[PDB]
Amino acid sequence: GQWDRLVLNTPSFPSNYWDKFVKRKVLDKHGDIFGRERIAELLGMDLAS
Amino acid sequence: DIVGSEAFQDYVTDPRGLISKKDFQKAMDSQKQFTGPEIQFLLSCSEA
Repeated sequence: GQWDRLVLNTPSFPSNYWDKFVKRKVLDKHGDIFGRERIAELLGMDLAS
Repeated sequence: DIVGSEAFQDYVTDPRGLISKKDFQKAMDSQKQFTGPEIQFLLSCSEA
């Protein structure tokens, strides 16, 4: 569990797996409650970009 | 439930633990627990 925190900010997290929008779905699910910008920083993605 | 919410605890500014009226409105609106018409009723019931 501690080791899995390394790929959260990487831009190649959904590699070697069918889905590539998992970060987008996580953002759309948890942003309204835990802070959209906070989740964006946690997942290493830019909503403006 | 809102006391344990980080999105409202961060908005809490007073060292004594007090939360400004406007800040407490914005906290509800961010957490989306209560809708707009309900916001005013909660404001009224709050200890002005």
